[PDB]
Amino acid sequence: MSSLLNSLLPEYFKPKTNLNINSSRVQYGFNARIDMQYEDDSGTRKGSRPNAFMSNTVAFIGNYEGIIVDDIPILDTAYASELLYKRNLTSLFYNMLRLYYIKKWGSIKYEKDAIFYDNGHACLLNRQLFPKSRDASLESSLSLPEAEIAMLDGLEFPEEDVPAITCILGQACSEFAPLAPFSIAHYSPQLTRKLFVTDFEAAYLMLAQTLVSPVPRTAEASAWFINAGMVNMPTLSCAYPDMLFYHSVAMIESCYVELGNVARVSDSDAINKYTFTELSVQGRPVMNRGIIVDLTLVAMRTGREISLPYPVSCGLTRTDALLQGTEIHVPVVVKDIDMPQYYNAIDKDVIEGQETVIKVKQLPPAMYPIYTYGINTTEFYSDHFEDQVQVEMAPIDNGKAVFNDARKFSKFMSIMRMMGNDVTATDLVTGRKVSNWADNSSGRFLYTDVKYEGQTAFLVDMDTVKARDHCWVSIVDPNGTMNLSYKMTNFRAAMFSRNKPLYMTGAERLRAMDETLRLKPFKITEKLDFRVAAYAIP
Amino acid sequence: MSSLLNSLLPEYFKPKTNLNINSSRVQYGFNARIDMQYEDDSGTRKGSRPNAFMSNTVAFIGNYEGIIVDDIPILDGLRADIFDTHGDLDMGLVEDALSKSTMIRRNVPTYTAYASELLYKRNLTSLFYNMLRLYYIKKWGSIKYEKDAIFYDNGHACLLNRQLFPKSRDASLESSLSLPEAEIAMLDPGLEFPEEDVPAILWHGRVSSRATCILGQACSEFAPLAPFSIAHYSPQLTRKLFVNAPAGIEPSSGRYTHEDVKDAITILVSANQAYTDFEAAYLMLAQTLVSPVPRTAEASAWFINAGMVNMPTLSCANGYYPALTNVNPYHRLDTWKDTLNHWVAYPDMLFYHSVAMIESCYVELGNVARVSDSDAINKYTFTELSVQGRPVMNRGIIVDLTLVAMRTGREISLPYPVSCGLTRTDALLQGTEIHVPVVVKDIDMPQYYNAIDKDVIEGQETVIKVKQLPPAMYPIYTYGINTTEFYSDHFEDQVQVEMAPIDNGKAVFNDARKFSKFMSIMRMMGNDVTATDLVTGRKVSNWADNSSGRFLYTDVKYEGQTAFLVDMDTVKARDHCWVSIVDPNGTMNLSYKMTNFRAAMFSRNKPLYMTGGSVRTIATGNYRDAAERLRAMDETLRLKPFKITEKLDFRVAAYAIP
Repeated sequence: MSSLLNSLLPEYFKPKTNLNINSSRVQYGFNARIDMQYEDDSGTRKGSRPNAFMSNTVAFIGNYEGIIVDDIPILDTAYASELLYKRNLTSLFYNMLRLYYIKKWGSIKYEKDAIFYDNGHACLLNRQLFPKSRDASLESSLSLPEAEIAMLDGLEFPEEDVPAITCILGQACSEFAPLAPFSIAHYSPQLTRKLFVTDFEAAYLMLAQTLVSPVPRTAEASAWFINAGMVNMPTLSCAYPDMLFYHSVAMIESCYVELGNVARVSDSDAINKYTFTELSVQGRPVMNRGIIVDLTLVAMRTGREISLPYPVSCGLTRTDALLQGTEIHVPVVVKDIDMPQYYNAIDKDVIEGQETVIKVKQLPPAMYPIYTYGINTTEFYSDHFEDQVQVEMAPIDNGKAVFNDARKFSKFMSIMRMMGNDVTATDLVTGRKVSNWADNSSGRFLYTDVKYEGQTAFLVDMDTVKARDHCWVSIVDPNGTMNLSYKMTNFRAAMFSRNKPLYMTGAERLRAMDETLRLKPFKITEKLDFRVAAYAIP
Repeated sequence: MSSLLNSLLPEYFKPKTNLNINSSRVQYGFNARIDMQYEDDSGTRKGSRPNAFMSNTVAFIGNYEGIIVDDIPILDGLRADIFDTHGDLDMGLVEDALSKSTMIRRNVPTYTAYASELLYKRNLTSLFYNMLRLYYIKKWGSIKYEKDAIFYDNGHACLLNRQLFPKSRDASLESSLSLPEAEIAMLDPGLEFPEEDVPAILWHGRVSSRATCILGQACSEFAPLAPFSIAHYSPQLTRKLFVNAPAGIEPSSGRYTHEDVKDAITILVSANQAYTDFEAAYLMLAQTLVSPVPRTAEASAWFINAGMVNMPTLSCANGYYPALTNVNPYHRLDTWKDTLNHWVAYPDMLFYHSVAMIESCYVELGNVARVSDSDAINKYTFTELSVQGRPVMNRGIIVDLTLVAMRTGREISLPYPVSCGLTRTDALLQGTEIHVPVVVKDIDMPQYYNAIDKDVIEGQETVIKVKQLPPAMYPIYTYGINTTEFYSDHFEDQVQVEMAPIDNGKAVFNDARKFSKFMSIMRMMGNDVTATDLVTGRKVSNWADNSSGRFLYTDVKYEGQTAFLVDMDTVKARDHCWVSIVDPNGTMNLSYKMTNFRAAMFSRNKPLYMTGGSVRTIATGNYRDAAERLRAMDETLRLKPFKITEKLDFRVAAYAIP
């Protein structure tokens, strides 16, 4: 559905036809201009950040598995009556589209002993997260066999379990058995053995989910991509190409941003992680799985009613790591000796080179809003164009300021980050050090960087406030009530690949509203807690 | 359907009966008067071509291959009593009808049991199709096909008949086929149980000595030597054919003329009551009679791989049940005999109906190939939304009739949703590169064409890579009835190229639309312009055709960014009856006007004239008013007298009327 996914892109950005991708990693963002204005009891200070780059990172690596399931027929004598109620060519077009992009971008290298995430304290290699893998190019990954394409001559009885519609059709129907973990070369079962000689729209949306996978914002956000997500491919029965990259990035961003909020919803409300899809959908699908889950999250993001002609339930299901009451064991590598102080590690004493495991209870946000920046602003992300943040500074006793409240602590470290001051605080309950400079790519502070669900009080170190990036606005000693008023203008999209700039080249409405799928949006209603999110009907 | 194919012909076109075709190539078109004008700051330069010939070359060659498929039964012909209110064979009235007939009493119970299967075997389209091809093979039998002949030539690239059609020996159309005869046995009325998988037909009186030879050859394999359009490959329809004729079948004569095939068809349709079957066969042949010679060298991608013809299996069970066919048949539409009556009167009119259909299709497939897949009505799903019936499979005539509906902009209605004939949209739906062979003439070829080699000596066999399919025909019969801005087939048109004196003749066209109109109108004025793309570095020439004399944007042979540098001091006068651009300064304004239209046809570089009587628009009413009249003049020989009258001379006699 082109017109749907085309709407998600920002109004200022209009991409060109061709895009020569020559790597397994692409940064995308914008170069904005920030005009900050500071006021406190000491006096006033005015500055301006001339060029600030806010970006996510997306890759072509994601462990997926295919299952053949029975879905609804797309309707767009004895034998005909049995066959017409199972007609679906979506699975055939899906494989034909994957073969197109394997040949086009068939020079992408996957190295086994490469980095996946790297902050400075911890590190994840591609040996971990993807065992049973070797070093191979994308063209060298698959060695597809060929199914028998026979000619249908007068034959009176249709042979059962064979559809009726050379090298491309032969390989499209065959089994996919990859060596390197690639997004568009994932394991798929055999469609058919023989093949005698709106369905495309389903396959187009189904590939937009799979094509690219997010590189995690922090080390804790690797918990999403441990367990292999299942791709529901329908059973095969019948009786501007490069623009897909931008539509795919737009879709997976919208899903992984909104799951950041759904994860924080308490399991004692009307709309919760279990019963959010069922309340949203207003059709009759086979099961609330695949695309229905993803398009529900896009509706919640944009805040508009999305509509498909047929209630199709085919594609990747992401909400698997979310729907289980168990802490997830992310395997990590120790780079600095002081790692156990920051991350919730099993072994409290470690050495540089040791392979340990960290515990993740609540799933943090995997991506920050970039394309969907300021279309609807929540208090959690605080992705405003114009905003006036007001916070009251705690009394500095010796060289330490106690922040008992949770909301005030979030606003304080959010200001000091925009000014460009690397502040480090100690959580009193756990006894672990939090830092506002957690993510370098996106220049903002989320409350999930604390890495402790529940209630606590923070002891901020005001003496050891380092000066990483200093504009004229930037001050070290706050006094009384802190007011910061910033304005964002002059947005321009920029893409980076392999640490260099990647440039773009080239009569009556018979309603019939009974069978059609409709997805209703939910609006976030902020409340006093700030740690908990809550949904309501608009 | 004679009616819908008749409306496609232009208003000025007044056709006659006979057309004496004596070659395998015809240039149909029209003569128009073009009043061109070139306005500039210096002054205006007027021109006028009184006879401007816009033509589309059409040949009698084209690779096709027949396959026998299963299609719906056509129920028009059977008596109206056995049918129910809804319109399906109510079995129970069939048993009643067979009982009250002149049938053998011991056969009634065994024949009634078989009726459930055999009565739904009614499709004679395959037989009529082959018998129509035999008519035209014997009529236009003297046309020749040479092996080492020029299929296409534009000066730069040449394409021979050896390249497209291998396994091809040079021979005349008459000497191409050597048809073996199938057995025509006589049906014994006292047969115990009907033999299914063997069709039995009806006949009026005695099967003549020549009718045996025609039916024998019609139900046989076509194995041609030369690749002719009306003598393409067809499988064996049947091995044996029963004929329920009480008067015995005479043995095969061996020889027959084209007039004897018309005699065979008229008896077969009348006896079997199969007029809707003939209408299907008429539309099938209309597609696959003539194929278009490609407009450009790179427009040969349509005719590389052989397009499959869908011939429905020969199945008829009228011979076993003579009682069920009578003088009161069941028919859906009242105008169900119009297609046969038109063919019997004017056989040669099919040539004009054929070119009208292929010109309508290949024009629309031109501007269908230039739409992105990400759209509602696109390459794959343009047939499904248009069709409002229940055909078995969207192929054959359904795909060709829906393209005609888009061209004319009207609603086409058929009585039965039959899916038989040629399927054209084959190379389009594949959506891959096609490798057309070419023999080079000049040495500077691969700058213009997207060739595989960059340096090629003259007389070398190379390959051109065609990605997007260019239009194979230009609209001529459908000129300015449903106009689009791509073809730009207007009566009046103008273009404004804006230049300043500071620029020394050099103009850059940022817009793609007005670049197309400038290059096209300059060719009417007889000027050889050669533009060069600034981004890529390729070259395009407006002189890329010798038939229509227009420039379509698909002649660039590349989709990219638009920056065409045209140097206006290298413009060369090529043709006669031309306006001169000696040295332009300031803003240029080109314009033309087409005023009158006269139908013209060419063959062997000579005028081909239409002869015979004046063709009329035959209606159902025009014959049945003479049936209403009946010639009701009582057939009584009333002789009236003449009174002799005497005058001055008296030697000579003079008779008066009263």
